[PDB]
Amino acid sequence: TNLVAEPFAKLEQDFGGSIGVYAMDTGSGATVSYRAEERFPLCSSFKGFLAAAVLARSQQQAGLLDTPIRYGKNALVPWSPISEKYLTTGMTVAELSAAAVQYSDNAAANLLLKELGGPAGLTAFMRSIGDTTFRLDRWELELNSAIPGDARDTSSPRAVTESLQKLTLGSALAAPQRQQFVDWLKGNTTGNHRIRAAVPADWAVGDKTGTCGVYGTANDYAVVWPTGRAPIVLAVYTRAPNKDDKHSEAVIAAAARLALEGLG
Ligand SMILES: *C(=O)/C=C/N[C@@H](C(=O)O)[C@](C)(C(=O)OCC(N)=O)[SH](O)O
Repeated sequence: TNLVAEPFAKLEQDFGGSIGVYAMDTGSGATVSYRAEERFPLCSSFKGFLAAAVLARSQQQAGLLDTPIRYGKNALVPWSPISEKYLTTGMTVAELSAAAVQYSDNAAANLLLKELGGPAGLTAFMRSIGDTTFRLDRWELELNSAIPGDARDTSSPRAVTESLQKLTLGSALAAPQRQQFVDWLKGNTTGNHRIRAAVPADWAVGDKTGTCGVYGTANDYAVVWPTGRAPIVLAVYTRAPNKDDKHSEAVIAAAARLALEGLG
């Protein structure tokens, strides 16, 4: 029997779907795991890893992050609030990366994907840091279909957490790039009702959300700095069997609370 898992099972049953959780205390090595190795759609949460891949490239290409990109209207797609705002201005690669992470800006994400060689290029980056689970197959907006049983554009909560740890706390990026990634995540604006709602108010959090919406599919991953202690890395993903099943932010927050409670 798995007593630790029981509250998660009750939560997903009330939600009407499946919840996947993995949390790591980087100080002690303690973990909390629930469906941690099952695949869930990434949805917009891929944009955090996208920004990390761009940062990695920026290490070998002088001034890449500072480079202005003068895109046109043809680059814009729905939910591109920052890209639309700066259309008449242009944006640097750093500004596009921050917009993709902090506002889930779609045009910015597609522009950066282009720079990396598309979804296959981002997947190759993830393989290069040892993530064999992550796959991105499509661009915005198509990658958000979240069809049950479709492995396209998916990862697992465990692989997401492991990769997030390597990029934000480990050595996958050079230190100034690691710090930029953390700072972008810390400035996210879309996650106030997810992992952030589960964390004591005095603890710093960097996160990236995803919300396919269809098939009850939404998620969040985060690095959490409890004031005195080593950081925690965690991922919470959901899905449900029917197209019109609603996602729930409250369920993601509740799962995150259980994960923090269950950690040593
Ligand atoms: C990331 O989680 C974004 C999810 N939904 C976005 C998107 O697809 O980028 C939209 C809000 C959306 O409508 O979902 C896609 C769709 N075809 O329905 S758009 O408006 O940016």
